[PDB]
Amino acid sequence: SMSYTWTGALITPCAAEESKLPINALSNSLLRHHNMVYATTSRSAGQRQKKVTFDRLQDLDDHYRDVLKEMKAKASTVKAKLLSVEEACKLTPPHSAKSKYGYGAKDVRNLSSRAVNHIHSVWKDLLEDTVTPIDTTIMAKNEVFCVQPEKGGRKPARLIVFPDLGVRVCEKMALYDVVSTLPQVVMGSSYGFQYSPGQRVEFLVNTWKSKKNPMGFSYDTRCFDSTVTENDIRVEESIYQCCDLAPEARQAIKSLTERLYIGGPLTNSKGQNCGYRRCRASGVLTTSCGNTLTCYLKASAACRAAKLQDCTMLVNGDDLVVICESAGTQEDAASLRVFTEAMTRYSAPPGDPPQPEYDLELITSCSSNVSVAHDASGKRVYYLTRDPTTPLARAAWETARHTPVNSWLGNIIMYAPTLWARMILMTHFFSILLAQEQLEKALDCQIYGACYSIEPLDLPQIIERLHGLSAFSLHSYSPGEINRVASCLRKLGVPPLRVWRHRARSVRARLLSQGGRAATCGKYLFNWAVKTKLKLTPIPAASQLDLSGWFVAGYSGGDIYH
Ligand SMILES: CCc1cc(CC[C@]2(C3CCCC3)CC(O)=C(Cc3nc4nc(C)cc(C)n4n3)C(=O)O2)cc(CC)n1
Repeated sequence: SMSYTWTGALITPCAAEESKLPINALSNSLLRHHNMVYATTSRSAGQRQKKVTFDRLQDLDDHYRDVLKEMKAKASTVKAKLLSVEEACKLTPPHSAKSKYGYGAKDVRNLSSRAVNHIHSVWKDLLEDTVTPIDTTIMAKNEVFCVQPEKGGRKPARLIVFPDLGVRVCEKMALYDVVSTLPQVVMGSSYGFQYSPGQRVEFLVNTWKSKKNPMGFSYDTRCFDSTVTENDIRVEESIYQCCDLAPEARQAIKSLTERLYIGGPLTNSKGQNCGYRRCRASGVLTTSCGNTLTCYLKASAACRAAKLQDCTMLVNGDDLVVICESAGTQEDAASLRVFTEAMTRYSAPPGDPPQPEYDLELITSCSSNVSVAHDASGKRVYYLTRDPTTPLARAAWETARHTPVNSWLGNIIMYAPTLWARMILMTHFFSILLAQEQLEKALDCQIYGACYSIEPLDLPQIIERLHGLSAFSLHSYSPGEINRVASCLRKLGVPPLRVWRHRARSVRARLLSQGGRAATCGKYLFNWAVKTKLKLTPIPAASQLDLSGWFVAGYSGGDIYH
């Protein structure tokens, strides 16, 4: 069936959309080639519509059925519970889209009577009606990128499809516990969202080392959400139903599947019918879990079809990497074509075709790779990094323009051991926070799709707890990593190391001069910049720090605030 059908009504904005990075003295000090940075807007929604609209063909074989049986068996060991209306209300982000029924996210978090009474009504109706399609809104994502002259053209806006606020609270009630618990039980060590960046590195390295002649590849499904069929969504539901659930949870999950997850009508911001969806909704609670399970199922079965030798998967939504034993270069290339043939058969045809990699460092998964540096003792050590272009482009935008969720703070947290986050992101943003006297202001950021309020001054103990003390003393980064960063700096017109070190020394001295938590930021975050390194010792606040709840599950599109 077609992933979408369209009426002709436009995907509309409801406010101004800015497409060009503004000229701003603060962002210019970070990167001067502002014309390389752009944001997606509703003006390219039609381009995206064309790309995501296609007919899906799917055939299922024994390998698929076998894997599915195994998955269901593990799922049958899971017990999940309903959230109360209050517990669900409290998971709603403060800036979550307001209801069309006369209330907003503040009213939900405040447990206002209008909000809470409406949520109750929505739930009752889910129980009473398991057929009528639930309305969704479709909007164009506004996201920031750098131009890629080599790829030929710019990225069009992604589309987000989401039901009303009251429905979203109901999804939490029925499914938050399931989507939080089930993926790891079903997929075990292959479920990527259980890992911090350090733990993902450890898994990838240990997995690579476990093969005699390792080969790895990432598999890029073309528009994954669009490839998800009604069968797939019903298969997902059948896995959820393997859990030990309360009778009302079972009914709510069935109703949500029939009326929301399988498909339904699409309404623009102006209330006009834009069309109909028969694929994954990008903005529901089950998007991440659903995609992860389905990607895992198809890939696992495809591994068996291609006769890949000792294949280990790492899956995060639609993002997939496979590490296995090489059978030789020609044999590996052929195997990857069979794997791709099988994925296609299962309705996950490829974007870029997979290519075998024999150096773990060159495998990009979840837009990131393993790299090497040295700690203070000189020990060669592994850490997670990525190409810094998108992080820097977004940091420039977020410097010039106030944004709901910043990405720069999440990037500092996740990529704290990297040379680019330390050299550029920490230096830039602490300089800004100093100037504005906003070091003390908590900021919203995202980790694995979930929103968190984080205090910049707590960054030293967060980083220690997450990455270890070595994060403040890594050095001797790989030539490839250094070169990748230097290329990006030239491309974006970012200042060189000499300038960031001078900036960092000044930021550091100011921080130290202020005392308290500010001084601890100066000492630990910027120790790299000074000639005479201080001895960094364990931060007491770090040993009372529980960050495990940050790396439980993915929630991208799922409207979660922790
Ligand atoms: C693309 C810009 C660039 C960056 C770098 C990395 C420089 C830098 C990073 C910048 C941020 C965090 C650290 C700074 C920096 O000063 C060093 C040098 C260093 N720091 C140490 N610390 C200890 C304990 C022990 C040793 C031997 N070193 N050696 C580094 O390796 O990395 C190197 C180069 C090539 C010179 N170019």
